[PDB]
Amino acid sequence: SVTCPGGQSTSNSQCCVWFDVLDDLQTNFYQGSKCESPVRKILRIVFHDAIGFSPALTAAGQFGGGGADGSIIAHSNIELAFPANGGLTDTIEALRAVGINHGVSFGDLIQFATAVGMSNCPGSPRLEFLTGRSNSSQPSPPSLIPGPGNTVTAILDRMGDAGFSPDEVVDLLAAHSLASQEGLNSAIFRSPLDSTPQVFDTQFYIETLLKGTTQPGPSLGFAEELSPFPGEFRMRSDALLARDSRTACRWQSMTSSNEVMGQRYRAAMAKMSVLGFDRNALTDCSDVIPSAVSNNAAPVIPGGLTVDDIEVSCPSEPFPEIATASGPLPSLAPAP
Ligand code: HEM
Ligand SMILES: *[C@@H]1O[C@H](CO)[C@@H](O[C@@H]2O[C@H](CO)[C@@H](O)[C@H](O)[C@H]2NC(C)=O)[C@H](O)[C@H]1NC(C)=O
Ligand SMILES: [C-]#N
Ligand SMILES: [Ca+2]
Ligand SMILES: [Ca+2]
Repeated sequence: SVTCPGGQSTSNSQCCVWFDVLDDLQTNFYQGSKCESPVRKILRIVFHDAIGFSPALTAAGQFGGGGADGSIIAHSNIELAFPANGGLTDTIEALRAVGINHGVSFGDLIQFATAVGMSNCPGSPRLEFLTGRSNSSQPSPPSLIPGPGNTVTAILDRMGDAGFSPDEVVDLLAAHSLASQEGLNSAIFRSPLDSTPQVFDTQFYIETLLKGTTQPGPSLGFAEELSPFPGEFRMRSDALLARDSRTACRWQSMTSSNEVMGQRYRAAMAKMSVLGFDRNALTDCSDVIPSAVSNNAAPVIPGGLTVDDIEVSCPSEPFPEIATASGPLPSLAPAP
């Protein structure tokens, strides 16, 4: 049966090359299978590559973007000049070299490096991995990536055009559970967006709902809001989507179960991975993706804050009963 050169069993012979790029990425790109900045930069890249897809531009007779086509690498010279693509150059060049060296398409490589990077982070689901996306791409049109200063209406229209419902936009944002910022407020470089930047969990949904109390840095950066405790950064779009009536009930439902969040995120990522492609024309190589270590911690409201400190915004559903922690308010270290 298809046994690959290294002796692993896979579904199709097209999956065998991916065991070599697995080894390369884990040893080199990810510095020994770690869940640090390279994983977080690849999650920004997979989103920025895939979202350059617009049915509305196509309808108006313009090129609407090829979706998850690897154009952010093949055409980095034009796409990294876009406002939302700062701080990605070094990661793009590292991925370029792996793609050229292994002979795999850039669009497939980005989806693969996302599933492999997430497997290094405790609590992650096993993402689907399909191979076969053409290596040819045209540059993404500008203005298709949502920005942190955009209103909720602007973000939902952009994401809706690409094909996501308001619920799926909230589901996709679970990736901010493994996040920090570097370019919005450089004075507090790598300030985390939740208290566990290395654990794929529910904390990001809980903590964005908390009352904004603290200014973490010397001044406020672009699209920065007050956060709940020292060291945590809060961006305006996340604060607004947590409280807006169109997204608030889904945001609240994401707070108490890591299992539900992981399933919803996996489904939304599988949809995003094939924007611009027919998934029935691709080959499934999901069995090449390893399991992540399980997260055994329960959701908690950190540092002595209680349910009275969260700004409940879903008028129909009572806030879930989440555990509290007896403690002084945390001060977060920079994400690694
Ligand atoms: C509603 C749209 C979203 C907006 C407006 C948004 C905006 C941003 C911004 C401004 C940053 C900080 C980047 C920096 O200064 O270094 C950030 C970080 C991040 N975002 Fe998003 N994001 C959104 C959705 C997503 C999605 C859907 C994903 C991917 C599945 C994603 C993954 C990440 C990750 C992992 C980071 C952390 C990067 C790092 O630590 O270096 N974001 N996002
Ligand atoms: C995918 O297409 C890109 C071109 O867009 C190819 O990238 C070039 O590859 C050659 C050698 O193979 C390098 O010297 C160039 O510097 C690369 N250019 C860019 C923009 O990266 C790539 O080889 C193609 N990959 C496959 C498997 O066909
Ligand atoms: C996130 N961009
Ligand atoms: Ca693209
Ligand atoms: Ca987290």
